[PDB]
Amino acid sequence: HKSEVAHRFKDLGEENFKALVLIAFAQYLQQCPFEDHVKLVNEVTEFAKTCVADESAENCDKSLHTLFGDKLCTVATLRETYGEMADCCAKQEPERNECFLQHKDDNPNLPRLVRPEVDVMCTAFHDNEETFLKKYLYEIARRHPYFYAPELLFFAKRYKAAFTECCQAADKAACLLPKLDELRDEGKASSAKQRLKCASLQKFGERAFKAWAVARLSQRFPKAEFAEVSKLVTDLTKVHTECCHGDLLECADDRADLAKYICENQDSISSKLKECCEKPLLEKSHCIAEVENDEMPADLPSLAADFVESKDVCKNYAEAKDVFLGMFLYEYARRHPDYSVVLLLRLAKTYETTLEKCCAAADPHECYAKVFDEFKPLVEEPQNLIKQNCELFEQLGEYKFQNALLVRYTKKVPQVSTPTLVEVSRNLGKVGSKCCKHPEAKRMPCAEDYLSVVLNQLCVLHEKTPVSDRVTKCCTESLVNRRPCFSALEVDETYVPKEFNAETFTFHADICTLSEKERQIKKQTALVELVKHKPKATKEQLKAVMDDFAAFVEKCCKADDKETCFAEEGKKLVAASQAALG
Ligand SMILES: CCCCCCCCCCCCCC(=O)O
Repeated sequence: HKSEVAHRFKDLGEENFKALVLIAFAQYLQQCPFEDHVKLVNEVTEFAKTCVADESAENCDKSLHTLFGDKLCTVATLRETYGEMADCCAKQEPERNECFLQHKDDNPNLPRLVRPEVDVMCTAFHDNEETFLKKYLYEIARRHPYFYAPELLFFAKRYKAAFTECCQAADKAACLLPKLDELRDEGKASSAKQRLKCASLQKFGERAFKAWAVARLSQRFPKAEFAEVSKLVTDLTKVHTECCHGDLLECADDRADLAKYICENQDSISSKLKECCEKPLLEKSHCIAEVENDEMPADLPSLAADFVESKDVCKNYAEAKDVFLGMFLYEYARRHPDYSVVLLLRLAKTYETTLEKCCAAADPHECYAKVFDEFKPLVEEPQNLIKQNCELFEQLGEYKFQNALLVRYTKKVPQVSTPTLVEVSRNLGKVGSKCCKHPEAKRMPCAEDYLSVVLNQLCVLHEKTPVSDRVTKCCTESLVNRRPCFSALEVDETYVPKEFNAETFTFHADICTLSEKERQIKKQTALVELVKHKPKATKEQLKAVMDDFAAFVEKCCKADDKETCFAEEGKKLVAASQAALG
């Protein structure tokens, strides 16, 4: 148009426009007070309304990157507060904006946000709901500057819907609390994934990312033709690159665009994209991204026909090595919405490797007619791991299950910090509960979704505090082997047991008055320490000690002289145990 601002205003809306400006300035000027941003937002919104009235109004012709940078350079305490960043204001536009993205601190040292009391929250939500949510929106935003604004705005409304529904119920706490935990864990998962995708695109590069996107895209759109999938996979990769770079506008438009292309060419991609294409500008992308698979043609020929038999495979392969392989992926992927993307990539690689060691022999045709037989083992390893673990998750509850992992992993890498083995083994227990609830078909894709963030979160720690050469060998290894590596770790025999520290096994009557979360963490923490002390204890020996302890807790948090029962009955447990574990 004549005006970028007036244009954004009209199709975004006054409400969303204001929330986004706020979030935007918060991701850039992370040290200025809330009251300071609320003034800029008003300043900018009063301006946008000026252009909607007259596109010709002075400055309305400026580009959003220019108007934005211009306002940023209006902060007088910029040089003092941010210093080096104020230097950016001396460069003109192409450079300036590039300079800001640069001096943007990813994880700034601000205090951990504490969750106030449900009643104080609900009350703040009553007197002034907008400033209540705008303040926390501001707090979240400044702490996660690379978080996609529109997505942040999406969470905001789910938060308002919980305070609207829960602050009205008699049992507020029983209402509000489980949602805030859900929302919190969902936004944290959503954030790690984004930081995780940008990390891959960096380490391994385009090829690997494209391969990945092909299998995922063709899994969702099993009907779309390889031409469309190729198209999208290419446009997609262009998007992640720009969004990763952290430029909000260049990333928002790129997503809007591809969403439009996908909606216009809808009938050529998926049948389950209806609703998403009927939603507004600021939701189309997020909708489609979280969309469901389409029913596969099921009029599908087969794969051993075009990739194992048909001589002229090496012919079609040498002509264009990747498109052929991409054709394998697209073909194999769309026929298996139940395989994890990495499993699919694990197969395409196997195929690639075989094609390279057979198209260079006398009779190729009879060299690669055993490949599909080689897919068998690669497929069953993760399949068998699922049942096995989902079966055990039923035999015991979530809590009893996490204890099994605790004992299992502490034995693999005992060198790892106890508070780390506990958290890690806790999240895993959750991945098992969130996924084992699903039927066979949707299991593998689920586990991969979760395991991927957990396994990375766990690696980033070894990134700062290396402990084992092993855990470090899988963390560095390619993402397609970054999981089968951990499944392969064996009990450490080199490890030399720790020495008794009664304090680690001294439980004062505190536990009796602690929430489930605390009773467990306390018990689990000793469990790890127990295995670290006696790493050769059978699953039997160990079950015993855990038994004589389950009872103990009762006998002393259900009896009239708490504290004496912990000192007297305690010495009997340690004594007995010390000798049971011999
Ligand atoms: C040296 C041996 C001292 C004995 C230490 C006992 C530690 C066992 C903690 C296991 C907690 C199991 C959880 C539960 O029973 O609910």
